[PDB]
Amino acid sequence: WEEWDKKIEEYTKKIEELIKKSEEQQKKN
Amino acid sequence: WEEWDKKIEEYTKKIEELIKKSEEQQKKN
Amino acid sequence: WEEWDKKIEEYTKKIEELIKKSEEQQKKN
Amino acid sequence: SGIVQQQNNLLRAIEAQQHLLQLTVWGIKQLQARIL
Amino acid sequence: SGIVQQQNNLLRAIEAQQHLLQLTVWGIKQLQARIL
Amino acid sequence: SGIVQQQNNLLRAIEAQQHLLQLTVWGIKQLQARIL
Repeated sequence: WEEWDKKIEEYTKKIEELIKKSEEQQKKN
Repeated sequence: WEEWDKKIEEYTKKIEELIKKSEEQQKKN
Repeated sequence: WEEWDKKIEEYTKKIEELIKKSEEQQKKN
Repeated sequence: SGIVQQQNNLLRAIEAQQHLLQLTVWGIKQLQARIL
Repeated sequence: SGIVQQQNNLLRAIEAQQHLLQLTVWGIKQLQARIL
Repeated sequence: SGIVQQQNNLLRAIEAQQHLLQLTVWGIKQLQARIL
């Protein structure tokens, strides 16, 4: 469950960053 | 848990609508 | 729960295959 | 098969992830009900 | 409205799936805490 | 960097959501087993 918490947090921040990045790319297009 | 149920339903219908919309856009392309 | 296990496995393999397929299409582009 | 094929690729991945998502919702609701 | 519109379509679907994903995380954490 | 870059953006988002999805599956299976 400790490793579950760490990977949840890792992938959540990765996904959040990718969504922001995609939003910035979308407004340009 | 009540708010969990309401947001699950809210986002589920939003996602379902987006998938249908994308399917209609895809068949056009 | 038996049907839950079977559908989880079904859709997981479908998604994994789609992600690989998309990765191969992306490197081409 | 180009950008258009890759868009269908991604839509299918999203759709199948949605099926997975609804299965995980079902499981959580089953468990919540039994516990609470 | 073309490939560009379909890309916004898919980004919105991904974003909303992420909201669902964080709700399922919340539920699992609630249940784990009560059980364990 | 155009439509092609946005497609890689979305594929990476989907892939990372899939990792999250498999973690939520793991948690549900852990909990189901303990309860039932």
